[PDB]
Amino acid sequence: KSQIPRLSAINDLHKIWPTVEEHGAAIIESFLSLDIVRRLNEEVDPFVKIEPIPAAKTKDHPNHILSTTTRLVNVLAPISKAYREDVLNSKVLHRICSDAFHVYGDYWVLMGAVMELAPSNPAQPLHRDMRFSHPIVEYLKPDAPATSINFLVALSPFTAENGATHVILGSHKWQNLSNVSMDATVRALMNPGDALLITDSTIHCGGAETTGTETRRLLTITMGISQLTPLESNLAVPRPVIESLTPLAQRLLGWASQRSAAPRDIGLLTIRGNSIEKTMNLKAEQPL
Amino acid sequence: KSQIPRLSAINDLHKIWPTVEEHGAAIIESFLSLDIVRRLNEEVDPFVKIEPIPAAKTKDHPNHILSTTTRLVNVLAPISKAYREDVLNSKVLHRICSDAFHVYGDYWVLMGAVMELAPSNPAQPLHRDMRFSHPIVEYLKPDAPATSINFLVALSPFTAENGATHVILGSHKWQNLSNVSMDATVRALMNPGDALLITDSTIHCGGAETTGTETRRLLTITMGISQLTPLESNLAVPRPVIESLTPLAQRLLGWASQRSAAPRDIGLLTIRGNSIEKTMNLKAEQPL
Ligand SMILES: CN1C(=O)c2ccccc2NC(=O)[C@@H]1Cc1ccccc1
Ligand SMILES: CN1C(=O)c2ccccc2NC(=O)[C@@H]1Cc1ccccc1
Ligand SMILES: O=C(O)CCC(=O)C(=O)O
Ligand SMILES: O=C(O)CCC(=O)C(=O)O
Ligand code: NI
Ligand code: NI
Repeated sequence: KSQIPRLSAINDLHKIWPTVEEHGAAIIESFLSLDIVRRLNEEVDPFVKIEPIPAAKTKDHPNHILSTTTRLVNVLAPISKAYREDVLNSKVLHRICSDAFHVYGDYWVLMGAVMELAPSNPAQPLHRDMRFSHPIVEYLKPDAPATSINFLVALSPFTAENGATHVILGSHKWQNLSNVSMDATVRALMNPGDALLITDSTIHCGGAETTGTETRRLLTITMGISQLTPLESNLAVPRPVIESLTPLAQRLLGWASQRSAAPRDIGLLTIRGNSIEKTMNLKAEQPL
Repeated sequence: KSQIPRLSAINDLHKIWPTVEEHGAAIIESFLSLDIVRRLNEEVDPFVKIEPIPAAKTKDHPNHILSTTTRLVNVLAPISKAYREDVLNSKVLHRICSDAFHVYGDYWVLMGAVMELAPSNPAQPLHRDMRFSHPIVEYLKPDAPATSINFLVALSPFTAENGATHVILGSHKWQNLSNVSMDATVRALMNPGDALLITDSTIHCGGAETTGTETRRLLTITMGISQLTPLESNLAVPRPVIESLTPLAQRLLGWASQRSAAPRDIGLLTIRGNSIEKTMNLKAEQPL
């Protein structure tokens, strides 16, 4: 069976989205630099350590899906300078997203999360994303362009033995799922900073951690059209932090109005014909 | 041709959504009381008067669709006590919305707007709503349940001569639009407080104002699944105003997290497994 196509973030940029469109997955080598990965890891470290189980009794929105050996931390903008500056303004991310979502219009972050899998974490069942938050997606026609995509960025090594992600190539075009099996999968073997890019229709799963010693970490960035509601809110992020961001990063976090691709677009999150940012006196790129 | 079915808000409540599901439209008689209509009108009056043309050069999100004789005012919560208290907590509205959207989960306000049409306002072209903001909707399968609905509430009389809304009954099920004509329409003749309820697939239009003297006004409430982004933002509404509202009204305006209907729903607009309202210390029902 054919492996996941691998591409350069530096040279093959225009080829990334067409590759995913065809195969349902691609590995973007050095999507983030080792320096960005280092700072990201340092900044999120304590928040991963304090995170309780996904379905903790203290939560009003528990995640009953994820294993007890998974820790997921979202709303990263207030935690991580590297995320809010470097990741949210990534030239590579934005080229891919504009390639993917031009039919629909503006896109934003549905969820940016660090996931850490403890040693001996079991394999997830094969799945498509978005089914526990956006039931609407299952009612889209088969030829509808993908309305979200997921960048799974390695923040530590992804190996066969430590639970590297499985994907089924071509499964983004599957209508009948009688042939879903781990037999049909290939692995996303990745170094820190590499990214596995999949669509919301790509069948995939986290792999089994089999060493009992290694802790695998990733940054999952689900980017989606601004017509779909994010999984996470940035409504409680302090205004000083938001005002430190670029206008583009503000838009990605829902601190700006949005536009569809319709010729005479009337807009999303508008206030009597004016934008959020105009109405609220919203500054940008103001150092903290 | 058969007229738009008319129903009581008081007696026929359970029949309203099934009627719209079958015919694509229904008139809800006395949806709002004359007292609510009176207060609504009084409170929005000055904001309608100051509203510039839909595509005013001062706007960064101009509406190039609506006629120059249309005035539309959205984000009504800060303007109108009657809207934020009586309309947003309407028992009738909430029964209909929960009937309509149970397959998907929580619903919220995509836009609540007062529209005032000046004398001699021309008929709008026949259309479906949502095509200038949510291109995603056109890619839904034909049998997908409606993802938004629109309550067109008369705030003044709707007559044949003053431009009462036209609808084509059954047009919510049309795939081929070769037979779209004003010949196929019937009128929503309504007294103040009556509501025309349509789906996002119902073909309809504003009528021609032919008297040259009458000013027609309506309250349009587009309710949609919480998975779709609103046309309007309440992000700039003062916290005292938001904290005066019921928890249900807060949710409708995007000042709460949301849930899908998936068995083990993971939620929308969540903050690390917790809701907006829990995270932000959000009070409710605090008098202004
Ligand atoms: C449930 N679930 C998440 O929580 C998740 C986590 C990170 C990024 C995306 C994301 N979206 C999802 O739909 C997944 C789906 C899933 C996960 C494990 C096992 C079965 C299904
Ligand atoms: C453009 N447009 C609005 O502005 C509008 C106004 C009030 C409530 C819903 C709404 N949504 C829409 O999609 C309509 C569509 C339309 C209007 C006039 C002529 C052709 C098409
Ligand atoms: O652990 C992984 O590599 C995949 C995680 C995933 O697909 C998910 O949680 O949705
Ligand atoms: O004017 C009316 O009654 C209908 C208005 C309408 O359909 C619209 O603006 O979308
Ligand atoms: Ni997944
Ligand atoms: Ni309309």
